[PDB]
Amino acid sequence: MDDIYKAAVEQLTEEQKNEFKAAFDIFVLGAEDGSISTKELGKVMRMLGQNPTPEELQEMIDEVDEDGSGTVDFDEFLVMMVRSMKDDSKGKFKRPTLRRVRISADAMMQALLGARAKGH
Repeated sequence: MDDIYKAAVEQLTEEQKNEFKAAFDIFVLGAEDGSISTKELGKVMRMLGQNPTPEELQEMIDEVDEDGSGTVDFDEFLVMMVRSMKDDSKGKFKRPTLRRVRISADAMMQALLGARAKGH
C-alpha cells in the first residue's frame, strides 16, 4: 500500500471514508470473506458497463491489497478509492491497472451506493 494515499485516507474525512465503506459493503455484498475478491471487484465493473477479467481485477486488487491475498478490505479500498481522488485519475507513482480496467471512483460509487453516492 502506497502510504501517500493512506495519508490521503488520512486526508479523507470519516465521512469520506464512510462513503467508501458504504461502497465496501455493497462491493462485498454476498461476499464470503467480506473483502473484495476479484469476482467481487468485477461485480461493480459489470454494474458499470464493463466485463473485467478476474486477472485484470486481481492486479487492481493487488494494487491496494496490502498482503497480496487477492482481496481488498476497507482501508485497502480506501487507498484504492483515495488513489483516484489524488488527481483526476492519477498517473504515475501508481500502478496502471494493466490498461484495460480501472475503477472510476465517482462513477463506481454510482453503481453500488445508489443515492448514498450523492453528497460529495
